[PDB]
Amino acid sequence: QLPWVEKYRPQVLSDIVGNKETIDRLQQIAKDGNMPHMIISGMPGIGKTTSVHCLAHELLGRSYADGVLELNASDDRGIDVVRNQIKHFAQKKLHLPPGKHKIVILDEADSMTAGAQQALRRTMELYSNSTRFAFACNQSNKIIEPLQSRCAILRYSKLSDEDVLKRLLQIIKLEDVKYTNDGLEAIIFTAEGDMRQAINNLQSTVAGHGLVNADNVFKIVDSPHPLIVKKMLLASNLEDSIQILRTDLWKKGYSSIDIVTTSFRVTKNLAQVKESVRLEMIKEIGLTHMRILEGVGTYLQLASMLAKIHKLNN
Amino acid sequence: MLEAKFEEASLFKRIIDGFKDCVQLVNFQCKEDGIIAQAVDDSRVLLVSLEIGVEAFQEYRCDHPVTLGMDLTSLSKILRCGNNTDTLTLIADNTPDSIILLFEDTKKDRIAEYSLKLMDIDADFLKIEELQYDSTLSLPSSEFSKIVRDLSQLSDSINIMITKETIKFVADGDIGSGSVIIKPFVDMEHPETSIKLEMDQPVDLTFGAKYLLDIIKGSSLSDRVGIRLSSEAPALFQFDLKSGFLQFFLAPKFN
Amino acid sequence: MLEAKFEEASLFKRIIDGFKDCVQLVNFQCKEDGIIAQAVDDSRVLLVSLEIGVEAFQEYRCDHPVTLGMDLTSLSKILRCGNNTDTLTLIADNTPDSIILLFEDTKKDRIAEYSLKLMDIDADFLKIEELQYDSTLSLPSSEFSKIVRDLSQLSDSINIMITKETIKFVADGDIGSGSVIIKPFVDMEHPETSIKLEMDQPVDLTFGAKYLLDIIKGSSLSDRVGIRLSSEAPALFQFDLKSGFLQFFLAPKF
Amino acid sequence: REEDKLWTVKYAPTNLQQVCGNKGSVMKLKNWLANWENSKKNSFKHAGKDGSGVFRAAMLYGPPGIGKTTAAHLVAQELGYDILEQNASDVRSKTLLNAGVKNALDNMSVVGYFKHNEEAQNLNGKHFVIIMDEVDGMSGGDRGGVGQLAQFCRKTSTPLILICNERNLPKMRPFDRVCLDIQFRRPDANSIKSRLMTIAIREKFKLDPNVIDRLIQTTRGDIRQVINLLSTISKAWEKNIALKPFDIAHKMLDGQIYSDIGSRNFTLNDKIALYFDDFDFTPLMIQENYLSTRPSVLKPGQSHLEAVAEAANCISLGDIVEKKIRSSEQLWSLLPLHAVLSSVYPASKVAGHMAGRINFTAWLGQNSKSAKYYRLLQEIHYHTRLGTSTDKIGLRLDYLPTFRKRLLDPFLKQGADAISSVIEVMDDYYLTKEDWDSIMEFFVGPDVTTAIIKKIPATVKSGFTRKYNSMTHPVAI
Amino acid sequence: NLPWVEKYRPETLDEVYGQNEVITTVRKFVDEGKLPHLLFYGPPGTGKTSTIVALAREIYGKNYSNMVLELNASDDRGIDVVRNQIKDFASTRQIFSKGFKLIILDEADAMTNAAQNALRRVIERYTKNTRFCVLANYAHKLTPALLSRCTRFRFQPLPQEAIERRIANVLVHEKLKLSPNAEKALIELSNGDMRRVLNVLQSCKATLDNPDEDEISDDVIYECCGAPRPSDLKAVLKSILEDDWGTAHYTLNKVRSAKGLALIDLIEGIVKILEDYELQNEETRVHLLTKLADIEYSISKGGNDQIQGSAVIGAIKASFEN
Ligand SMILES: Nc1ncnc2c1ncn2[C@@H]1O[C@H](COP(=O)(O)OP(=O)(O)OP(O)(O)=S)[C@@H](O)[C@H]1O
Ligand SMILES: Nc1ncnc2c1ncn2[C@@H]1O[C@H](COP(=O)(O)OP(=O)(O)OP(O)(O)=S)[C@@H](O)[C@H]1O
Ligand SMILES: Nc1ncnc2c1ncn2[C@@H]1O[C@H](COP(=O)(O)OP(=O)(O)OP(O)(O)=S)[C@@H](O)[C@H]1O
Ligand SMILES: [Mg+2]
Ligand SMILES: [Mg+2]
Ligand SMILES: [Mg+2]
Repeated sequence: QLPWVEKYRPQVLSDIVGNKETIDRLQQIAKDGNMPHMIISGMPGIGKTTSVHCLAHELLGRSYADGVLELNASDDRGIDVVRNQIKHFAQKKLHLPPGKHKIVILDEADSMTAGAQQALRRTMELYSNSTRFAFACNQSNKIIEPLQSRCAILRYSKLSDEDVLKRLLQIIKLEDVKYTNDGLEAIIFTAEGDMRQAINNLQSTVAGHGLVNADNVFKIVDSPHPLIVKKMLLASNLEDSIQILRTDLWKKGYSSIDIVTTSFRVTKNLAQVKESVRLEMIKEIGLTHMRILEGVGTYLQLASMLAKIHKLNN
Repeated sequence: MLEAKFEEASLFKRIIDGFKDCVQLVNFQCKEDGIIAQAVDDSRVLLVSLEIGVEAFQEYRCDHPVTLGMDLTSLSKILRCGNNTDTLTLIADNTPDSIILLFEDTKKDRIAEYSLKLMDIDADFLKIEELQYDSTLSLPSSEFSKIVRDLSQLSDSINIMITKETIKFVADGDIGSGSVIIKPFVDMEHPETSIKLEMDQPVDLTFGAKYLLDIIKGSSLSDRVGIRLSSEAPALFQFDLKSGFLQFFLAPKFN
Repeated sequence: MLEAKFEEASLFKRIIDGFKDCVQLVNFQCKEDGIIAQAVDDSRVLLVSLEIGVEAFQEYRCDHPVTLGMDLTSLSKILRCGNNTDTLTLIADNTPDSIILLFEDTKKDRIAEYSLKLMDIDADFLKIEELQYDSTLSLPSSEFSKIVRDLSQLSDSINIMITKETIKFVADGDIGSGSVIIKPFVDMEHPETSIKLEMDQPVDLTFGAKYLLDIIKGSSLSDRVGIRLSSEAPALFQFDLKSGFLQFFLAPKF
Repeated sequence: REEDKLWTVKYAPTNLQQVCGNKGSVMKLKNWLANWENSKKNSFKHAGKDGSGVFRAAMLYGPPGIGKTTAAHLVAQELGYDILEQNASDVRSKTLLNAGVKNALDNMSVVGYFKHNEEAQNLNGKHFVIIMDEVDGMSGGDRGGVGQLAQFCRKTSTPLILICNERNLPKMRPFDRVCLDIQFRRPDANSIKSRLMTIAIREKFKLDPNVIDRLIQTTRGDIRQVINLLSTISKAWEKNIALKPFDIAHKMLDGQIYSDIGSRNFTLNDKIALYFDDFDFTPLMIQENYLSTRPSVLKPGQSHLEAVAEAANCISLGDIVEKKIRSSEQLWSLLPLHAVLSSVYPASKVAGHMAGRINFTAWLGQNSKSAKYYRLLQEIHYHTRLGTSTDKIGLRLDYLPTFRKRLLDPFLKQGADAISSVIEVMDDYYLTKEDWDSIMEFFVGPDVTTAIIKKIPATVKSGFTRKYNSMTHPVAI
Repeated sequence: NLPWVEKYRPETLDEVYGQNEVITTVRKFVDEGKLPHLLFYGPPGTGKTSTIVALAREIYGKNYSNMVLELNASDDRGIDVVRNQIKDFASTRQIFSKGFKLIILDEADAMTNAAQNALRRVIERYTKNTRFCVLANYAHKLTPALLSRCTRFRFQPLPQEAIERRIANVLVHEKLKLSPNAEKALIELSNGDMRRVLNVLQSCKATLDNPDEDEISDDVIYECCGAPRPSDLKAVLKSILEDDWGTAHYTLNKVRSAKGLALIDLIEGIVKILEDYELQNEETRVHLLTKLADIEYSISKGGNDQIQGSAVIGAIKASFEN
């Protein structure tokens, strides 16, 4: 057994799909060599760590094992570490090509305490001749102001649907698996931009049910079927919606958070109703979501949400 | 590139242990004459110079001059490995990114090879020129270390007075004061206990206690330390070696 | 029921100081053939086992085997109070709920009597499985201790390898690297300074540094340690004893 | 090398006439460092013409990336001194501070001596300038660092220069009066613009002044951020990496997007992805420029004002949602909802044609100003608590209107002989001159004091300063 | 002396009830030997811990105490735990055994984002030599990466057949008499929670074990569990619907004060009863549901209880007028 996400992980900078201008910027950086300190921010599962890894690889060639220091969340990153080890690595001697430099890749930089982030300031400022820092964070807000001022900020947009679709087409072509278009559409709907989660769900579907079909996807994801949620939200009589929520969703043991999230994600794609009604239904659904997240996930809240949605649609 | 072979494995160990407390990173300038290395303190108050000539090396090539920037903590961790009966060998390839330390036993085939990653230090090499010091004396390092450890326990400033063929150490602390008077004399029965003195002008200087405590740790290389004091120049402490020397330049305090 | 006399006092001292740090509570099983004990660390990597027969003692008498579970910290604390010239004796009676230790010198009537409390945790799992090992060797404990605490500063993973008549210890970290090679040789002047080695097939495998530092602390027992290395099998570090042994089973890494 | 260095390091200043902005603070620091020797000769008791003779050490503070470290290093090197620098990447505990720097407090340099001592250039070559940088960044691993450094601020014998980012932080309280504290401010747009034009001329590439102004607005004045962002380099660059928030604001406020033909071509998912494009600046931009557009989506019978009112209501709801989100990061799942409430719904309500130009959000500057003034008011209350018996909020609300009538009102009519009375008044409350300026800074409304404070002759202010530097009554503990 | 929670804990696979759908696939996984990283999530009191412990015991037998690391919640939750304990347990090998080691974390949903990132990195590192099985109550409080790296399993609540079989089993090994309506009330209150059933059964046992043979009526179960009675619920609803303000207010106050009930379960039972009425107008249901949800959300923050009770009465009386 082998996770398809790891097996088909991009190793060259060109294999990464999605953002085009930032990938082109990184390509020009790897072609030139003068790479500055950079923070990379974005949503989870969109190719941040892979980007900096392929960048360092293409930059250092046969020197990745000597001039690259990677620190993820599983390693100790305190004050003692950033004071001793990072400083001793920045001062290391290494004969590199005239364009290349050493690389310190700090992943999940938002988890590093402020006291540890304060010490890196002069360490990364004084040794700018043989050391360039690359942070990979989910939130660019937990990084202190001096660090944000020093290094350039690079935001990664969420993945669109055509890019994930092309990546999945490449994967299934190189894997020789049977599929149907509605199955790919279900994968796109469930992934909501997470390329890693998309590949993982596709591999799980292929390994469990063989044929990639919407029924098997919605069975393996263990989430409320979008069709039944659409039927519940678009019903005419409120009693019908309440009965559907009672006997189909609430009885099977679905979590209220899952119900609300599926209703949100289905109302977003309901292209039959107008735009204002969609926005207001999403507003009520989000109000119910915030109410549930505050400790009260009672069925009464979902009933009131359905009542408000029916009153709005009428 | 270079290939140096020390006679004993303890010589370089004692050398590095002499000034591993006042210096953290150091540059070693390897020329055809030998090894010369200078380093400033972290507080920029105590300069350390070290010269080991070719005579202390069993074999030494050094085709062309080179610089090796290295730490003293890792070097002290590595040099502590070898036993007494080993032949330390320093090796550095062309364009060195590291340095090899070989420990070969004379009667056995137990070879212990270590590697050390060189550091990058800007070469702010400043030149030293021979100044005519007013006071130039020399005394056994044991008594000097004793007086330093004695006076440093009272205050944080040791005052040295040279006047009328008399050495005077004094310290004024909060819990009291302390003073020590030394008169020069010669001992034909034991030349290793004889305080020399060549006085030209009465000198009065004041140094810190921490710097003196760090300097006196080098009393294991030689047995007679020389002292050169001037009215306006930094004091010079010197420990001679069978093929070189170790010099501590210490700057006085203010009035 | 249980009367065990020691010939000296420092023997049990070093026996317990051998493995004080790796495990906290241990069960001594005393049978007619002597005292046996086995324990595992909380991390479940190193297994300590000790066996001592009826030859190193002076007067040993027991009717039926008995188990006593005790904490090594307290036993070391109480044992530290004994001199080197006393004769330590352990006595136990029916329904043993407290072990009774007695120090006494023949020329100085100093009755040092001490009672301790016993624990009750017991998980034995005694197994010895592979009598044939790919590589075996025996070397003075002093040299091995020097090597292991010399290469422990450079990294945390010491890689041992037995090639053809070439024992090699490697370490690689951030401050540099270290490689120690030793070759076997038999010295007729002193047998305790020889390097014995037998190699069926070449081997190479890594080990944790802290586990080796904990194992090496039992070097005061003997003057020559035996190492047995074999792939896909736990390595054995054995310190012999006049009437037994103390051996550590260690698990390799990746 | 020549092309391997960063743009911040290669284009760093070299003299004092290249540091853009804050000329007054730089000149004050230079004059203090120059006259430090004369003040040391007089036992640090005669404040000479500037009230900067009694202070042993200096303290630099301000926003990040203004030139604090550069200015300090340059004014230290220009006078021929020798720089001893310590920063946050060194363990500045109490014991280590006692060991290392305390010993080197009054000693002379060895590198400064052996460097040059024969030519009569200056007598201060051997002396030290101890630069304690990033004093605000001392973590919990430096025990007693602030107290020991405050003690070092006194009983010293060499120029000590402290650098921090937030001076009014209560942790920096032990530096109340023992150090001269000059303040760096966000440089004016003209100086940063001139520096950018010089750098671009040297690098041989031209930009539009509108792009320069937009960059200056985006970075909020951090010159280092400006240079680092300019180093990334034209329409594609500004439109995809640098000025993305402006593109988001322009696209989300278009009228043709929310029309039926337009919405079928650009569905709601594209708008939510447009929000996620930059989920830190889109809500602020939308709140900034949502009520400056001529609409084209108004309902049949909806005016502009009620549409803007509904948009602001939904904006407040989205702000509540954002507070709930940032209160606990593990509620990441609430980000899509905050997309619709904060960004998408108001824009949809009031979409149309942009009237003028899209301005950057002004909430960041006002928030920084409000935080600075809150800290200033807390610092003033810390001094005046012993004689008012009022809350830190009621003070600004009630007392200060009367303090204006007491402090500055005499100066406009009595001229320059009422100095004794106002010093007597401000000494019953343990008030100082910096506190006086801070008090006068707060007066918003028809009682604005920034125009009148400069109108008065400079001779009166200088006399007030020199007379106040003589007498002091600050002790109450 | 031991609690019935532990005494009646399933020692094997066949002793878990109402989880056939997951038990078959777990048996396929164990006899195939391809056991992947698992995520057991679902409502509490279902059998996740029991299932995984039984599977580990079946796989390892007596060596279960050697290659199974049972971790728990915070227990001084620093990054040191996930960085050292799990990391060394996964990286270091085992002695006198064959196979891959197993680490099972109890209620691993209380981990922060940084802890979850550390744990997913550890899982990605040693995914070849060990298998992780993490437990959770809500599958939404976990990072999507950690969720994707493993395979999910939702433990649906126990149906009537399984819980009734367990009642029969506990009646075999215990000398107890239970009325036909007592078990009905027990299931209606359990909501599919075996743990609460075993909690309440032994409490009522110790309550009415004078001769070891009394009949456990429904009233004592309701008193030990603290749940409203359907009779009181229907009486309060009828009083609010028909009688005037003073009378209905007095009845509601007396019912919620003489029994010790909170307004939460009152509203819950009242809306559960109102669910199945034959309403004429739909605006009635709309207003009823909306106002009662508002009352519930306000009660969640602890206001003046009498005011919310009067508001409940007012909303019920004002919605039933069309
Ligand atoms: N643009 C992309 N093209 C192709 N594969 C991608 C892309 N983005 C992500 N992937 C896949 O997703 C896997 C995981 O991506 P990562 O970069 O490790 O996630 P991430 O960006 O670091 O976000 P985190 O770590 O969850 S905060 C990669 O190994 C790829 O297989
Ligand atoms: N006035 C200025 N004119 C031109 N460049 C400047 C100016 N101020 C700062 N810089 C640039 O910013 C770089 C470093 O700025 P610093 O002054 O060191 O930052 P800082 O003031 O110390 O703020 P911190 O310490 O990061 S909070 C310099 O190398 C210049 O490239
Ligand atoms: N399916 C079941 N069959 C039999 N007894 C069960 C079952 N589920 C729960 N129990 C009983 O309830 C006790 C608690 O079970 P656990 O597995 O610990 O609960 P859980 O479902 O894992 O969720 P927790 O423990 O509340 S986080 C067990 O010791 C049994 O006595
Ligand atoms: Mg990552
Ligand atoms: Mg700075
Ligand atoms: Mg459980």
